[PDB]
Amino acid sequence: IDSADDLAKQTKIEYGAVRDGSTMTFFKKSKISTYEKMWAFMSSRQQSALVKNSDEGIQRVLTTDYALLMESTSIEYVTQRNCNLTQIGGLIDSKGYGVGTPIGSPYRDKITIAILQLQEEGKLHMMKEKWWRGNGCP
Amino acid sequence: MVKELIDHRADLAVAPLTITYVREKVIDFSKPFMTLGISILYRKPNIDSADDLAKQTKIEYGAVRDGSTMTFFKKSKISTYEKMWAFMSSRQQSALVKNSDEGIQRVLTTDYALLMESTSIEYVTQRNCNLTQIGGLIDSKGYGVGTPIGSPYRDKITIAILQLQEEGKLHMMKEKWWR
Repeated sequence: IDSADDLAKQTKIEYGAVRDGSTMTFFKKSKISTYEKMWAFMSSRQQSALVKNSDEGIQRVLTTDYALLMESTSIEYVTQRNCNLTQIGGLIDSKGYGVGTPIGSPYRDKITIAILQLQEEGKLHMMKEKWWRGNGCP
Repeated sequence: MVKELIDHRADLAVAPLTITYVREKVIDFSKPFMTLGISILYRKPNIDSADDLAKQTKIEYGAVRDGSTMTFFKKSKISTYEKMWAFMSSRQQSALVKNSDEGIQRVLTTDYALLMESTSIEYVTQRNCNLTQIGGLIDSKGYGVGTPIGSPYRDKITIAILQLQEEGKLHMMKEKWWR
């Protein structure tokens, strides 16, 4: 099992994500039948396949057979901080994350030029390295 | 090609293009002389139908950018084709290749499948021995050469290529580059 399709070949391992998740947003707004049927499964029994936060979901992952869907960086960090947990499957979907800005906000230009300065100077690589550092796993 | 032919700024567009139902209303196609259809290519580590690949994504697959298979997939009503369409559209188009050579490199490095016209598949098969055409055609559709809509020269071109057709010159013509 290295993606959701062996969890589409068989469905008896209950799976879900965190409530108000962008993932489930994508599941419901996609017209792919496979991810729509994942949406159908997770909606069932009063939508108990959504969890109020990441931490209860990950600790249910430790004991119950819970296939949990989250973003990449958290998975990488938890794997670097725990070798008793190893991710399952590669990248199921790629989406970019931007900076939240009010609609009509006149602050767009200044923050845009500032982040252009950041990307041309490339300290973002340093801050990615600083916190997402790990020690691997044997 | 399509916008140039609609604007009638290019007299001819001899790039090969299949005959589909939706682009017959903007340009004139020539009568098909070679049959074609969508087919799948498999890389070997040295699938049994479209439906089988429709129920798994463990093996990466794609299509050439801006083709007819994508539009066929969106316009179909059975689960296989729309699943193909949505997987093509998802992943932010990363399962698709902008050019055919990108798909070729994908096939060479890892197990990559393409949903494209058959003669490309058997072209790669005849020019690469680590792969072979899988099964037969899934559909059949026309073939033609891009010509301006309502262009009188189109009739003369069709007559000339037909006259080439009875003599069978194009058969051995395609054969000498089938070697």
